[PDB]
Amino acid sequence: DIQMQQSPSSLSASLGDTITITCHASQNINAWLSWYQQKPGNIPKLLIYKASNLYTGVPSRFSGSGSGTRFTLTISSLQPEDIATYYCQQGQSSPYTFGGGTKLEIKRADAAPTVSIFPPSSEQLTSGGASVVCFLNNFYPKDINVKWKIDGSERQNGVLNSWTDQDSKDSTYSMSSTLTLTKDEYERHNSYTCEATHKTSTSPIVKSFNRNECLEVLFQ
Amino acid sequence: QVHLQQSGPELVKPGASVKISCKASGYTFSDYYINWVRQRPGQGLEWIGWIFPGSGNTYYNKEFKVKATLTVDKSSSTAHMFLSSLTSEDSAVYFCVRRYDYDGFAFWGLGTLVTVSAAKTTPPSVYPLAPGSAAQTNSMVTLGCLVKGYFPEPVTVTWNSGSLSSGVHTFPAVLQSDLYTLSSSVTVPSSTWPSQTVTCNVAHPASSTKVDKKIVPRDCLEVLFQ
Amino acid sequence: TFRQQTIDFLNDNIRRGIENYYDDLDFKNIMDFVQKKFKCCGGEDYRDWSKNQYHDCSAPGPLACGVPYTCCIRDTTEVVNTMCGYKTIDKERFSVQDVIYVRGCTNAVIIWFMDNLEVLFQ
Repeated sequence: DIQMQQSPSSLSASLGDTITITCHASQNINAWLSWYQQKPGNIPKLLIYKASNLYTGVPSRFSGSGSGTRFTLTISSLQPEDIATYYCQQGQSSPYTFGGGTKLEIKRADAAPTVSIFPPSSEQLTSGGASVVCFLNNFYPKDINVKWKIDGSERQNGVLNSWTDQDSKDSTYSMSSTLTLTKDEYERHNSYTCEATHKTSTSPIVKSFNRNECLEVLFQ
Repeated sequence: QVHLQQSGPELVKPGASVKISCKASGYTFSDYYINWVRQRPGQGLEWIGWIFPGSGNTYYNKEFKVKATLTVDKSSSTAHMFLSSLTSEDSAVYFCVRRYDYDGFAFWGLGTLVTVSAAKTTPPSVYPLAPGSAAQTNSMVTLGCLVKGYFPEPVTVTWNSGSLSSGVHTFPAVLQSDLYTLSSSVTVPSSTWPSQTVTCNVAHPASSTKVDKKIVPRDCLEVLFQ
Repeated sequence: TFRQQTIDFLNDNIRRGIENYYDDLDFKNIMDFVQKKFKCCGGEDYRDWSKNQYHDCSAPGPLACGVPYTCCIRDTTEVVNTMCGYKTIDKERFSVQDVIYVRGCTNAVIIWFMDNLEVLFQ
């Protein structure tokens, strides 16, 4: 019957700044409360126990306090590695309940993707398919758009997309696009093109290769 | 050395049952409680219930009382969670935790991933990703691996058996035609490549298949020869 | 078995009394006095109070999963708080050893009975 509510549904603020999360209880829980941190792609670690005390190994910039109904966890001199999702629970009366989960994003400077494009290997072509892979690493902000062109015509079918959240150190997002065809439909065409838009530079970022790109260098 | 090791990831057809096992070490097993917490893939943490080994007492969250049952075997120094009448929602990660000498949850298990699915165990296929003839002076070069056709999650991914830590991006897989596909990249200085080799290591626990893929520079003559 | 059968006897009798804690003035006052004296609570530990219908950790009321106030650190200049023991059983000893006595009463009673027998004879 004791439900927890976390205030910042999604909160992003810049480095070096001091941020604060609130955790409100439905009923008086005195001092029985805990805070945890979950770095992305990781298991949760304990952050604060019993409202005030800090668990061993936590850097001193984290602090927490509050009274019965409402609690606050505050981070001063924010660091990039603190990008994570943060949770609170109560323990006074069973059953124990958790909080809604609050996402923490860093606000950093405009970087630009370091794009790389990759042709299907002979190992994949042996299995009957061909996937052209496209990586967009270390870019900020999160908003970006990637599209595929086969011989100058945009293919909007068969694309598969993956987005990561802000890396712990460097504060930048990264993205991947795979395009999968049959080798029939791969070697029937030549120039494969991968294009990206991300606000920072008005001219979009595009990479490619022609299936005869090999012929260019050697002139075999 | 207070540690909790859980079961390997499990795959079960809908409506079946699972037994997750949690072995504890470093402390007197019977003296401390064991809590269980379930995280559905895209949501936060959710509280199953608690069990105290020395007495065998149990408390459940109302939602899971029907679907789960908690047990302990003191001789094994192990706790178990048995889930039954599984639903397509029940696919989730399950943690067993032992709390600190003070209130907080100090020691978390790594997690056991239970996938409720009809689809069968499909081992992956690992393909290298090395660039063709293109602009090479961009400071560092980037290489990668693709892991396609694996089921079910998860896949453990490493680079050079752990040597490459910085600049490594492991992207989370996505489900396609009831099959998963994943990709990873590493950015290393150009001078090192290809003097210092680059290898990706893929582990699939369900198929019990670990494959090491070496990335090779594209041999343009093999392209003409093939 | 000697000691062991004695522990079995004591644990069985005090669990029986706990299950009927609120029907027995004799046992109620006996248990209250023993706990306040030996700074103890229950048999193996205070968790035993979970087998009383009112203090079971799945009970409806507020006495659920708590421990009667005679298990709190009574040797303070403070007045009696009846609710001092509530909601302490689900939590592990060291959380609440500052708030209530956690050791069981069986062992403390028996060790006292042993070490103070020199005066009991003659």
